[PDB]
Amino acid sequence: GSSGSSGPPAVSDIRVTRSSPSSLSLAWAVPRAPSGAVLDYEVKYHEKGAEGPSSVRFLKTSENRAELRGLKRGASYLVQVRARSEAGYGPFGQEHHSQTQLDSGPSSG
Repeated sequence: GSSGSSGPPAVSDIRVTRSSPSSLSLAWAVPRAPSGAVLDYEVKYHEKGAEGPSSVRFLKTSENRAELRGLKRGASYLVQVRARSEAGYGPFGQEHHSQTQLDSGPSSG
């Protein structure tokens, strides 16, 4: 184990509901912090083929859910949700990939 943690545990079980072509709502499961409790969260989403600090966007939310807007439907997007605690900014949870599918009537079988 690492002596002296920086923040909360890397957000996990990140489910995405209410999908959309020009928007993507994200929601994680209130993770257990090694101290006190979580405060806010950050969502970093940047196309899967760009460079530069500006290219990537940032979203500050005080909840465990966010609603992204204006996005390139279909184009893969690497989103990362991190939690912030009294200690400090925690490590970005395990990479998260959306579906942003384009189908209408999916066959289950």
